[PDB]
Amino acid sequence: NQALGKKAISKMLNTCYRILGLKPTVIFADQIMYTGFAYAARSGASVGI
Amino acid sequence: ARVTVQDAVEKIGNRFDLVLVAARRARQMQVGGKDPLVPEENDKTTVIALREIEEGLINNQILDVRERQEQQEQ
Repeated sequence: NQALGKKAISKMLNTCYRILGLKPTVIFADQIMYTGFAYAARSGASVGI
Repeated sequence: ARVTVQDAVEKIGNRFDLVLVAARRARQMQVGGKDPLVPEENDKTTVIALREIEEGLINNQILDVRERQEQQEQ
């Protein structure tokens, strides 16, 4: 429930490792990277003048 | 297939001795004169030995007593 600005996501990965384990956080990181790529493509972010 | 070996790490905890144990078991199952104690899923002997370690039926002590038993048999 935040903006997830490259610091909350790293914190969430650290908490997932410290609380759950190694396989769940590996799967979580893979899913995060998948969904980040997918929704970055969906958003269509672009830089203009 | 085993993506991560954390269960094998926690079965006997060194992250270093498990390499030796799994290498010994893989040698036993690869050079011959041994069959896997866990169902074989067409994967290589390395992960078969690792899965045997993870499921708890392969460790140093029982490997040594198996060596002794086959030594006394012959």
